[PDB]
Amino acid sequence: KFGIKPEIHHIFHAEPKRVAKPIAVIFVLIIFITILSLIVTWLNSCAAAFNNIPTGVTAVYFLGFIATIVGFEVIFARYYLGTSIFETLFSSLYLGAPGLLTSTKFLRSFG
Amino acid sequence: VHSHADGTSYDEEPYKIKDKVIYSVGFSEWNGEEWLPHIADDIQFELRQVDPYYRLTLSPSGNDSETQYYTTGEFILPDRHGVFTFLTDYRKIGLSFTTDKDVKAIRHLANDEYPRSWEISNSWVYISAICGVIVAWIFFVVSFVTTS
Amino acid sequence: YLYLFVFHSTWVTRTAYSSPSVVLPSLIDDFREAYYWLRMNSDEDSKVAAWWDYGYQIGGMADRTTLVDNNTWNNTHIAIVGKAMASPEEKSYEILKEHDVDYVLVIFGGLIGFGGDDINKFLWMIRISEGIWPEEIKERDFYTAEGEYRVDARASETMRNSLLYKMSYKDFPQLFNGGQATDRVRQQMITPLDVPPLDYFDEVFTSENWMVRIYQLKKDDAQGRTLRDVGELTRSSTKTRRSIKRPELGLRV
Amino acid sequence: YEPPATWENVDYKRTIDVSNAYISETIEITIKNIASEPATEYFTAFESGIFSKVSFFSAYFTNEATFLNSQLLAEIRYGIIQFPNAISPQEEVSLVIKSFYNTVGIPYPEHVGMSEEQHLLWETNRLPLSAYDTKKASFTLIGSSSFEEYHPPNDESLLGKANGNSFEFGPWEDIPRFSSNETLAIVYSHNAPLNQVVNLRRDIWLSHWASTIQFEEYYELTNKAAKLSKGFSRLELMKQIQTQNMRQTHFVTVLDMLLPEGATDHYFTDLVGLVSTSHAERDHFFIRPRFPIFGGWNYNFTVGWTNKLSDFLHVSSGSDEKFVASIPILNGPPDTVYDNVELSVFLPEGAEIFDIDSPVPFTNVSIETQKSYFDLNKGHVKLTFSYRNLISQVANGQVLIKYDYPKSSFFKKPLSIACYIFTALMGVFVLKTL
Amino acid sequence: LNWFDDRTWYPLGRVTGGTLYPGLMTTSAFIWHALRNWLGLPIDIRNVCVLFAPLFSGVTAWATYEFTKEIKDASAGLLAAGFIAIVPGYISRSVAGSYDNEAIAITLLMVTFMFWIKAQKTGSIMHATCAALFYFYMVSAWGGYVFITNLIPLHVFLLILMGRYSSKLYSAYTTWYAIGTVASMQIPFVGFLPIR
Amino acid sequence: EHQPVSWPAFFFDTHFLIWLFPAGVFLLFLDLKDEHVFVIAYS
Amino acid sequence: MISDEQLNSLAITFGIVMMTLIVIYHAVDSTMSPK
Amino acid sequence: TYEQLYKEFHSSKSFQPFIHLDTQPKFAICGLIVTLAVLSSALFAVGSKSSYIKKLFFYTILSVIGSLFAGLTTVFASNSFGVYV
Ligand SMILES: *[C@@H]1O[C@H](CO)[C@@H](O[C@@H]2O[C@H](CO)[C@@H](O[C@@H]3O[C@H](CO[C@H]4O[C@H](CO)[C@@H](O)[C@H](O)[C@@H]4O)[C@@H](O)[C@H](O[C@H]4O[C@H](CO)[C@@H](O)[C@H](O)[C@@H]4O[C@H]4O[C@H](CO)[C@@H](O)[C@H](O)[C@@H]4O[C@H]4O[C@H](CO)[C@@H](O)[C@H](O)[C@@H]4O)[C@@H]3O)[C@H](O)[C@H]2NC(C)=O)[C@H](O)[C@H]1NC(C)=O
Ligand SMILES: *[C@@H]1O[C@H](CO)[C@@H](O[C@@H]2O[C@H](CO)[C@@H](O)[C@H](O)[C@H]2NC(C)=O)[C@H](O)[C@H]1NC(C)=O
Ligand SMILES: *[C@@H]1O[C@H](CO)[C@@H](O)[C@H](O)[C@H]1NC(C)=O
Ligand SMILES: *[C@@H]1O[C@H](CO)[C@@H](O)[C@H](O)[C@H]1NC(C)=O
Ligand SMILES: [Mg+2]
Repeated sequence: KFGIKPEIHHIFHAEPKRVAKPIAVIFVLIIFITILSLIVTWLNSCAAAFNNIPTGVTAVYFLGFIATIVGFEVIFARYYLGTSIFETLFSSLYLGAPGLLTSTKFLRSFG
Repeated sequence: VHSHADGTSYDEEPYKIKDKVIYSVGFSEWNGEEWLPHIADDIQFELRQVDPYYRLTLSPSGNDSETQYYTTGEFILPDRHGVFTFLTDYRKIGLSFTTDKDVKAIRHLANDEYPRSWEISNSWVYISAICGVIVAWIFFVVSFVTTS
Repeated sequence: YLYLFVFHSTWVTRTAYSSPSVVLPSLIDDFREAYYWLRMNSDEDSKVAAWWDYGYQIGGMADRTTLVDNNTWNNTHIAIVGKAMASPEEKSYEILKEHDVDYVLVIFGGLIGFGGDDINKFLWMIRISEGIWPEEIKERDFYTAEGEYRVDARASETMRNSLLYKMSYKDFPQLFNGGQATDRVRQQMITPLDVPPLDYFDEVFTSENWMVRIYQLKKDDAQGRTLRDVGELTRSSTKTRRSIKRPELGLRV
Repeated sequence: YEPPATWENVDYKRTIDVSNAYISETIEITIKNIASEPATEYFTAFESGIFSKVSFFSAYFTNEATFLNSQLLAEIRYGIIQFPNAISPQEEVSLVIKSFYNTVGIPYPEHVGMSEEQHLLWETNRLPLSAYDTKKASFTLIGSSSFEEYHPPNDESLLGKANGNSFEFGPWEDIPRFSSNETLAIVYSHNAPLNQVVNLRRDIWLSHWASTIQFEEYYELTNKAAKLSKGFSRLELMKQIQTQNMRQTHFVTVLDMLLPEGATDHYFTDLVGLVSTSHAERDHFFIRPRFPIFGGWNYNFTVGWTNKLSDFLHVSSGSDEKFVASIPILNGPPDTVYDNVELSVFLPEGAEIFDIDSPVPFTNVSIETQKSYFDLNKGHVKLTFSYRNLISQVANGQVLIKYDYPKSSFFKKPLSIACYIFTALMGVFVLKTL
Repeated sequence: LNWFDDRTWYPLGRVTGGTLYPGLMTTSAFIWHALRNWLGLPIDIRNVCVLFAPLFSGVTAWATYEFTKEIKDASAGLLAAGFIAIVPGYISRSVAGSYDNEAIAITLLMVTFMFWIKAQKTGSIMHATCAALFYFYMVSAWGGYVFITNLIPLHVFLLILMGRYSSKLYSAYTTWYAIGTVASMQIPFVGFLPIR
Repeated sequence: EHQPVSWPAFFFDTHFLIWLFPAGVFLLFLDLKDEHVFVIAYS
Repeated sequence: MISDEQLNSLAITFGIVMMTLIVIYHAVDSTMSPK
Repeated sequence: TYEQLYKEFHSSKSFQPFIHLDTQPKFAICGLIVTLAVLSSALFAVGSKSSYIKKLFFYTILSVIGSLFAGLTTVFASNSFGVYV
């Protein structure tokens, strides 16, 4: 090869192929209607409704308990959108400390 | 000199597999009194780990008073991580020999650079299930402490 | 019994397990000396080729690039180094140059009796490199005619020309004034006429007790000659004369 | 720029001693004033190359021991000398100048065996380079066994006269000013190891509770002697030391640190761990590196020790809370040369500096804070000087710091830990009662 | 976590993000950061790495105490601790200089087992989630988690065929598995092995 | 380290627990409970 | 720094103290507890 | 002025330490004993069943003392071990 050598290129591998959008949209609609059906079964059909509701200070503890339960899932959803792990840990430690106390107070008071 | 396809150097953000880089080198000839551009069409660039992976032919894209600049077209880096040498050795008999290589590490793809779970279209039915289970669980927990 | 238990579990720890693995208490430390030499006196981007059970130390103490290390996950990249350290130097210089190797360090406990040197785990190199290159290397040639594994004068002409043997016995005979060197691990006499000269490598460091020896690849010849010809020209200078002989060579391309 | 011609050198004899790994120039000049208004100045001329590396410049009268206000300025460059009393318009006064350069001759062969002797090559100016007209001038080299020239000049007058222990030059009866057209080059024998410390950083930790001052130094040492050909070979080395040939070899085998009067808790550490070949006798710390430092080899190490604090601090007279500290600036091997010095003094947690004086002009001074063991707020007060060119045994000075340390901050050190322990206890209480 | 090591296996490099168990080093880094920011003792990382094993050789004594406090009374657990503090079979791999995975890999081995007993003996869910979390920590810290993964099912199975099935085994084991498997899948080195 | 080993290396690093170990296994077999099965299988 | 024989003695004393306090605790608990 | 600072340095008295470094281990052990002989009473008080205000008072009053003693033992011990202040 004193004078010249042949050219060389790299042949890449084909990437794995996605699927068509309509099928995924149909299968998302099916799951959505299933969840709505479950909610409707809970509310009306199965006659499982809000018989007793806490009032006064027990209602404030109830609001705190719901706030904790929903706040943890908001934290997880925000962490699913590219939030740093350390920030999630700090936001969870700043919510568990009041939330644990309020939830234990509610669960002992209401029973 | 070699650098990213858009301008950023290697020291700002290192290379990763299936990137877009570009290489460029300048030659000059001495005719006895002063330097001049060196019009040669036989130059070849080799990107090689241990045996050549890319062997491209340079084309003249730059001109200076005493320097001729050759560059490769934008090319995709190989599909495997490693430690690759970028090399350009002009060696033809009857004329001076010139070599200039450099060793660069080409890393793999980090977890943060894969396509997200919603950009894909095959996995829109696996996120609806999770969101539905989470919503149903929240409503269940709410209705459990509010029922005889 | 509980008290004998304490008096036993203290004695055992004091005697057996509390032994440093980098400094032999016989207090000699020739590993840290050579690793610090590599760390101080060699450029930061140089590659060191050694057997696979020192790589981690070379990466931690010497802070240089290696080729193989302890968590063996590619078993062919280790066979490459095994084939390098068990072939004649003219083939090792070609196997070790396409990988951009600068230095090569060997262990040799023939002066203090270390036992765990590289010349007695040579057979494992031969096995590993023979599994995937049967034609290139054959374990049958390293043993002598009668079937023994000797480094003495009556050693096989394949081991006498290998890389590790020429590299770990370079000046060992001349070390003793009488000229009759006694290996301690193998307990075999060595004469200065045994070890052939090393033409492609040149020694750059060796510890006080000759334990760790670091050699360097020579840069290829400028005129294009094979370094063995340079060696034969420098060792045989005056007497090697021929009047006139038409060279036999292929027609110029 | 040329200074106003005001003085005349009626005698000019210079001697260069090349015996201790750094050029030490000593010029003795008798000077006369031109008849004019009495001026009080003098401009000594250094070449732009040499002036870049000069580490000491003094000038005193022969009759009087006391020095003068010798100072450097800020392409020939100049250094200013100024007299206490104005010189008479027509008067004759002797004077002596001493300079210490930081450049030694490069090894001439550059490749010598580990048993051969090395020769060094140095390039200077033969005719004196002054800013005034010189009448008589003589040049002399001392401190070496054998001298030789290199490309000697054809003219006989510009030729060195050999002597048993010296190499002199014939006096020139008339020399014009700004004459630097002859670059003399001379080779001489020298067997020292030619040490050079590329970077020194030494920390000094004051402490009033334990009343101990402990030093820690990090040397980066390079040998500048002629490299060895054929590469290293332990056989030759271990065969030559068994014969009586370790007289003045040019590679480093043992260093001799000279510590302060009473030192304790010596240690000698390396980047890859502890070196066990050290030996601390009285007022001397012998150090054996891992490998002998031949020409071109680098060795980076650390050495530390401890001293009583009563020898370096002094409480003031007017008040019992104003302290004066006198830290030594250098104490290392006998004859080295430092290319950078970083001197850090770590005053205690609540100190506050009032005055800082140094006997050698430094390049940069700064004040920061750095936290150490049990430093729970603002750590220690670090005061760092940066010097550039320093010699081992002739740049002997003492940095004088003057600070204060009130007892209202002396006892805050136990309280700042009591605060954490009390907070931890009051936290455990709430965590256990809730 | 995305470290690419180009100073080993020179021409090939090494992806140290998915060939490594990042549980020892993360614990050493957390201890160094705590000792350097929350106590005021800046300690060189070499000293922390060296002295990691002796420090963690007392937590395993406490874990053995708390684990033998289940099999028998507390008085019979202190003896076990006294045994495991000084015994050459465990000292051999946790000497002052050893910085291997086993240094941290036996402590967790005990702690997980403790919680499993506490979960299987009582039947609660909160004592099986702790076992799952410490089994994820052991998966991250050592490649010998396969021992637990094949020993806890053996215990449950031996209790099944012996005729001692109750409503406690169901909750304990199903919670432990359903959390521990999906938690151990999060280690890039383990990958999808727990189902393949 | 990938080999089998003789009986001395068991008394070496377990002084006298090695012959209380069968005794402990037997005394767990005497009164089986839920956790004793785990300990025996582990052993 | 502490020597090696001093450390050996310290380790043996710690082990003896531990093995004695454990037996003291066990012999107190065996009697004082309701059996 | 270097001359006047160098003049003031030599004239003044030397440095007399507060507590000599040779008798600090004694204070270290004699404070380590006390700082735990007291801090056990704190845990006994908090554990004991009594009025909350009295518990708080008899916890802090003998916790401050243990705090001071520990914060003054952890300097003597640190100096005695070889890591000054
Ligand atoms: C562990 O360590 C070990 C040792 O370090 C590693 O082992 C090394 O791995 C390398 C890569 O896998 C390997 O390199 C390849 O070796 C092949 C061996 O082929 C043998 O037979 C042929 C004849 O068939 C001989 O010519 C050859 O010399 C061997 O004896 C080579 O064939 C490979 O060559 C191809 O790649 C190189 C490098 O890119 C090119 O220069 C060469 O021209 C070939 O290129 C063709 O194929 C590539 C594939 O990507 C294409 O990209 C390229 O464009 C060319 O394509 C043409 O040909 C294909 C096929 O015909 C065709 O489809 C296409 O259209 C074109 O026509 C290459 O040299 C090393 O040999 C191997 N070393 C050892 C000692 O084993 C191991 O990988 C490590 N493990 C891990 C996990 O990393
Ligand atoms: C040891 O000391 C040498 C001497 O200073 C250091 O070498 C310098 O390294 C830097 C960066 O690698 C270079 O820019 C300098 O030019 C080097 N100096 C010389 C004189 O060569 C070295 O970095 C130090 N540390 C180690 C680990 O070797
Ligand atoms: C290229 O450069 C040379 C030298 O400066 C100049 O003579 C020539 O005109 C240039 N040609 C073009 C197309 O720019
Ligand atoms: C002097 O030191 C200070 C402190 O870091 C720095 O900011 C400054 O730039 C330095 N100046 C020079 C001239 O080195
Ligand atoms: Mg391992």
